[PDB]
Amino acid sequence: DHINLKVAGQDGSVVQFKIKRHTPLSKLMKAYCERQGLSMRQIRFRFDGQPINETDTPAQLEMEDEDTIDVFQQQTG
Amino acid sequence: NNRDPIVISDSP
Repeated sequence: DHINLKVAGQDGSVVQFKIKRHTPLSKLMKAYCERQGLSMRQIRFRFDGQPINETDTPAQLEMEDEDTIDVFQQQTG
Repeated sequence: NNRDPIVISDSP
């Protein structure tokens, strides 16, 4: 089966992320990163306030269906 | 409403 995660950008973009529960969240981060055409070191993914690691997974973070993910941008200074 | 669709590839 597939899980649908709600990733929203600060611009108000909602992406229909069709991913599984065992698929690494790292791939998810890169996907949106490439989608908008930005660098992975430029954006920060937060799940329920907690930052998502490259070793994290939906099944690990106990992410349920229709779970929301916030994407912040790295401060320049 | 702005919607962007992303499909993920999962390795078996």
